[PDB]
Amino acid sequence: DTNIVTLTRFVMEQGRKARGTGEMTQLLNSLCTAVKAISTAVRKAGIAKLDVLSNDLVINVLKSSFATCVLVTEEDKNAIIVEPEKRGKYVVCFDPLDGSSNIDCLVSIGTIFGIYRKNSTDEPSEKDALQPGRNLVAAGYALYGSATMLVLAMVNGVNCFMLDPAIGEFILVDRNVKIKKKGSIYSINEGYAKEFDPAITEYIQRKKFPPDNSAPYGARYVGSMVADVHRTLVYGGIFMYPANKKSPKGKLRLLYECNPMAYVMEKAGGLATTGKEAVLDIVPTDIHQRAPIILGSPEDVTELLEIYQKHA
Amino acid sequence: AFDTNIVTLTRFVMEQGRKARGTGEMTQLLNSLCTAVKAISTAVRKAGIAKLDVLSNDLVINVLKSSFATCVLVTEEDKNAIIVEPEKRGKYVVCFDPLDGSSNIDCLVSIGTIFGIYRKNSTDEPSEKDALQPGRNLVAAGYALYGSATMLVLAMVNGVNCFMLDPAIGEFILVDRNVKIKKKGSIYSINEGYAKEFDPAITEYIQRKKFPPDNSAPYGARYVGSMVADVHRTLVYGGIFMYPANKKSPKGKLRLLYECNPMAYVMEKAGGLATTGKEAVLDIVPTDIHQRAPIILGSPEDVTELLEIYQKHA
Amino acid sequence: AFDTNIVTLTRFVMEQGRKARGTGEMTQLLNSLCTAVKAISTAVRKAGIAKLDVLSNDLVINVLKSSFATCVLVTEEDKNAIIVEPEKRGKYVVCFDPLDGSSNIDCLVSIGTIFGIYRKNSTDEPSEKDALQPGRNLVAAGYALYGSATMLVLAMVNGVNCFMLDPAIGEFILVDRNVKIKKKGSIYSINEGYAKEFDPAITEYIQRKKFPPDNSAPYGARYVGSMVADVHRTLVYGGIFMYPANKKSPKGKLRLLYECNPMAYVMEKAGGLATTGKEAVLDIVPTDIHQRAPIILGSPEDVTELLEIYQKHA
Amino acid sequence: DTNIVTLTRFVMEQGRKARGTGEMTQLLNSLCTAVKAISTAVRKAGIAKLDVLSNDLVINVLKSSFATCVLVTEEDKNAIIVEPEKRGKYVVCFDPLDGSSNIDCLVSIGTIFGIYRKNSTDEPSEKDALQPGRNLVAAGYALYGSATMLVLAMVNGVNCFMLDPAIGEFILVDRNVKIKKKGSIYSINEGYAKEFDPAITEYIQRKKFPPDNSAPYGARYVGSMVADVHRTLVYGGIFMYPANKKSPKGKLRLLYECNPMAYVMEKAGGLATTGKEAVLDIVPTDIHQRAPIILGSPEDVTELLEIYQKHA
Ligand SMILES: O=P(O)(O)OC[C@@H]1O[C@H](COP(=O)(O)O)[C@@H](O)[C@@H]1O
Ligand SMILES: O=P(O)(O)OC[C@@H]1O[C@H](COP(=O)(O)O)[C@@H](O)[C@@H]1O
Ligand SMILES: O=P(O)(O)OC[C@@H]1O[C@H](COP(=O)(O)O)[C@@H](O)[C@@H]1O
Ligand SMILES: O=P(O)(O)OC[C@@H]1O[C@H](COP(=O)(O)O)[C@@H](O)[C@@H]1O
Ligand SMILES: [Zn+2]
Ligand SMILES: [Zn+2]
Ligand SMILES: [Zn+2]
Ligand SMILES: [Zn+2]
Ligand SMILES: [Zn+2]
Ligand SMILES: [Zn+2]
Ligand SMILES: [Zn+2]
Ligand SMILES: [Zn+2]
Repeated sequence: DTNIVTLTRFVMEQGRKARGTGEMTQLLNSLCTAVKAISTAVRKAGIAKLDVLSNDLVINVLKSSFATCVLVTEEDKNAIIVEPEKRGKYVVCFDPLDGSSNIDCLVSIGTIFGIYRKNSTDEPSEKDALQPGRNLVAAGYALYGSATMLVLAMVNGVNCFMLDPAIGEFILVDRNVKIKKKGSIYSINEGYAKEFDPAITEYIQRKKFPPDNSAPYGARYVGSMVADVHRTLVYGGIFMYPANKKSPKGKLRLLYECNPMAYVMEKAGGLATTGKEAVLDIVPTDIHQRAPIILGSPEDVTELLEIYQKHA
Repeated sequence: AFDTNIVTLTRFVMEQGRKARGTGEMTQLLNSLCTAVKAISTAVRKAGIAKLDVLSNDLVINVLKSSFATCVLVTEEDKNAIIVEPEKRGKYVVCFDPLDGSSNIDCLVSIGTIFGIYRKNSTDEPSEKDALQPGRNLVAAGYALYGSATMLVLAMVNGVNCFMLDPAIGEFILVDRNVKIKKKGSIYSINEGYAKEFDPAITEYIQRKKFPPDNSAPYGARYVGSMVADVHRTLVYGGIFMYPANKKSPKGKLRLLYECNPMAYVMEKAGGLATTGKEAVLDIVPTDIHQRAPIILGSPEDVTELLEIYQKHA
Repeated sequence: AFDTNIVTLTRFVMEQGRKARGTGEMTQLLNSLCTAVKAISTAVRKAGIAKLDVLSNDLVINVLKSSFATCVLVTEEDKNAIIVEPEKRGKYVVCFDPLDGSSNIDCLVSIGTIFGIYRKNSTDEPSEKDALQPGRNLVAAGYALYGSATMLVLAMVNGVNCFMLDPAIGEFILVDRNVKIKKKGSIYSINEGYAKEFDPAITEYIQRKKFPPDNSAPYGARYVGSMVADVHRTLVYGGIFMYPANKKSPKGKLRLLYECNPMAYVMEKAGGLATTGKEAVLDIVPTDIHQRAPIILGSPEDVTELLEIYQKHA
Repeated sequence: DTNIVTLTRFVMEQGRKARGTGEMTQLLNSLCTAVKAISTAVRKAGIAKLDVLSNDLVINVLKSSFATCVLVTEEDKNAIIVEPEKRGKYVVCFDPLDGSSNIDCLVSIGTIFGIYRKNSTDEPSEKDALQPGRNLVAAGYALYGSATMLVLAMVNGVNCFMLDPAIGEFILVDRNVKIKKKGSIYSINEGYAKEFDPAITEYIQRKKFPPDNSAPYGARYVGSMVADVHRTLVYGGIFMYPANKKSPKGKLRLLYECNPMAYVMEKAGGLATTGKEAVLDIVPTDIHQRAPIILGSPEDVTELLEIYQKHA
């Protein structure tokens, strides 16, 4: 196509508008070089581990960006402070590879990240990451499945880019995504049904055998956060992964799994709560703390929310 | 990278066609299915920067024919079996759904091409009828998976072998020889949306996995909602994937012929007796080319634990 | 994009192996050469972000063998012809240089795999000797070109067909059927660095192209310096490509057997009598598996204009 | 490789050093999106024209760069003035596809370009392009052959990048290229031998039968500027395309064929002249004017230069 709208052309132009520096574009642009290289590596996984390559690659591409200064990773005890020569204004929390275990089974998997603006004057620190999900600038995810695709969420909107493998570029394909209001799918790992605190099980039964003599919802759980959420985004529905007994505080870590998806959901018009408060409104204390999460088409989450405040 | 000695499926299955003198008719056929399988996957990867199931079907028909190894073909998305227009004939019946879950692409869920292949027992004319051999007289079955990778798993009589498309050269090279599914698992796989309609044998089965009666580990659940997704996970890692029957689809949704069946041969040939509930899926003399028939498959002990309940409530 | 009906060389040549009952042994063989040809090209494209000729040879040997269509193989970069280690036997002699101009990569010039294939006239044992059939008893010859595209041109007995690697699916699909070279051209192609050593027949030939005696157009010159470059340009557009003999290489540089020869069959089968100067290159009973023999090829009239001078200075 | 040095990472960092804007990086980066897309299109040319796609694509990618303001093309009568909303400080003269005719024959072909800095205060104009080749900021070429490869020439050096097709990124492979001093190859279209003005023919014979009882040079002419020059660069040698009688002013247009290669040659330590003056020192009057050119390993060009001033 002689006028393809890459991610870079899309980013740079909204950047043109904030009358800023060009760092987000450097950051995003470098980030996508990690994504292509990981997409490529997941598509030949096992022609002869991974998540450590995956982590190295994204830390390196982000350091060279000349735009970060604290990078928080799934795979690292402590957060990373970018040499002064390479610092810039962003904090990126990311899980490089989420659900790495799944590659054997051939499950769709992904990278997830969120970018905070360091607003403070002192030395880069763990504290610059301990900012509420509400404050995020940009957040999104990279998905590796039949097609590699990037949903990027910024203050103006949610957009899906798709990697064209011929030209190694991400092309803008669906614009200004908004979710279906109520939907027909519930997603939860039902093997913990003996654990689902009584709000959930209610809604589970209430949807399977709908006592309103309605069509039951279908259920789906691919078991890789990213495919479950992407699906919830496009076809509408609800995904849930709440505080159960193996996992009393949810499983999904906050700064890099729960707050990006959340941010993406609300920008798209979905909601995402814990059933006790908003995922994005939490004030993190630990960079690696976890969350119960429930996100998806607003009425369904509103439905499960009635039940949470109709059971205490 | 840059390897001098790689077992490409053509080279692989050919080391099978000649040592056992089984003409390598298998080859030509398969080779062509590899060109279709690949071409479809390219398209699915650029999917939304460019139906499909239709064009996918037409391309599989069309390439198959020219492999000179067919006489009968059966699709999901087709009428009476196609009898090969006649010059390009040979001995096989390929029955297949080229794009399983053809909706699911747009939600970026993984989808596949299945195939069942038979050899012609009739020395009469190709008639749609010939398609209708039952399971256990199948020469080769497998699938292709358009996922994070394009994996074709082939199950012939000696065993199931998984394969993977190396995009850099366009070959399905080999990564798992004589695949054997595990003996017992931790996954039950079923669409529990339909929990009203579920026959009390499966409801017991679910209740024993979820809540184990003997106080142990709950079986974790997992249902992608693509038939080819759920079998592969269930194959390589091991589980009970169950699309039984229920009022909403009273004799299953899965068109036995090229779905429950091709899968099942891949299942049993690695340790997985795929049942209906009453009869095993391969012994069911095929009544119609799109005749449907319910299916619970997977690794041996999980099947069994349900068949006991099946045997105790009828 | 997304085409339901594409003539992949396997499908193509197979529509040739069965209508003429010529066992499709041709196929298996070729198909395997396609997997080598491709794999090498991937590597050349990432060349300098990763010898080669060696590994290229080993991979071509190794894939060939498993096509079950060989008994004798001859390389540039090899000793006595390899006799196939014996289980994988069949009827053909493939003689080939896998990486022609193997230096030229680093200057990013285009390079290729040639091949000559024969069928075994001996009902005795595979002996290196069997390799040694002359040109005119060749069953199929062609080359592959690692250029801006990977183009394999195949010349069998019915004609030359050019092919092109669609990287998106890994097939050499077809773009030029029954290729015929032009009758006369505007290109003379020779390494005039060596203008000292040039035998007075070629020096006349050059002087008639450069300066046309009859006051007309100077023949434009073009010499890539890769044998596979110079033939393709000379084939599709038409010219006289001449690596004659001279003191520095007294009976040519091009190892007749798998170079001047495989090219020449592709030449004559599209209108191009490739000569030595004295005998035509296909009639020369092959004295040794790397026996060299000079070559002037191309379209008919240009060859002729030189053979007259060849016929008038001896 | 978990720390690949892309072109962007290389550019951006030398840009870090001029304490500038980031526009060259935008320009180069956008330019490479044209190159990938053209490489891809040349590699499937004829599975069923081109240079018009090729031109459109590069003009569009350059307009969106937010860094040009005059773009001069092989395929356009008049130069192009970039809408004010999208102007920035660079002038890029480019031939998008050089030797397009050749694709049938399967010849290695390429894009060529040169980037001037508009120094003046008034409205962008044709005159901002009429600047001596000596003034160029950056220049280089993209080559499409067995591998697609970008040689980029900037004030600090000549570097070869190579496109990795897996990840769609250009990787820095040979650094700070310098040519061999004298070399063994002469390149000229000898079919014009009845036209070669007496300096050339001398040197032609002087090299073929070397009267110094020396080894003759080999000759090569692929007939696509770009493959000939790339080869001259790496293996050393000389390429020549002088004023002949069909073409009394050379054939190769100045601003986009002769001055980029020239610039690349000298930065690499080669020379390039007309045999009457330096190619880069010419003051163009026409944006589309042509040149006799002779460039390559210094001694060889010095050799042919003796002869030019030993024959008048
Ligand atoms: O390493 P990750 O990113 O946490 O990957 C596994 C994750 O953990 C979840 C699994 O949770 P359950 O098995 O408890 O449902 C998946 O959905 C997520 O991808
Ligand atoms: O619609 P197709 O192409 O036949 O494939 C979809 C299949 O049909 C099933 C849908 O059934 P539920 O969503 O009711 O479980 C999926 O599980 C299978 O993949
Ligand atoms: O060295 P190889 O691999 O045999 O291939 C190079 C060939 O050898 C010739 C070299 O001869 P000159 O450079 O002397 O013309 C080339 O024209 C041919 O491609
Ligand atoms: O359209 P372009 O860029 O000018 O392409 C043809 C060019 O013109 C030259 C041909 O000149 P001669 O045929 O006169 O040698 C080639 O080397 C160049 O690529
Ligand atoms: Zn993870
Ligand atoms: Zn995670
Ligand atoms: Zn289907
Ligand atoms: Zn189906
Ligand atoms: Zn060689
Ligand atoms: Zn050779
Ligand atoms: Zn041009
Ligand atoms: Zn030009």
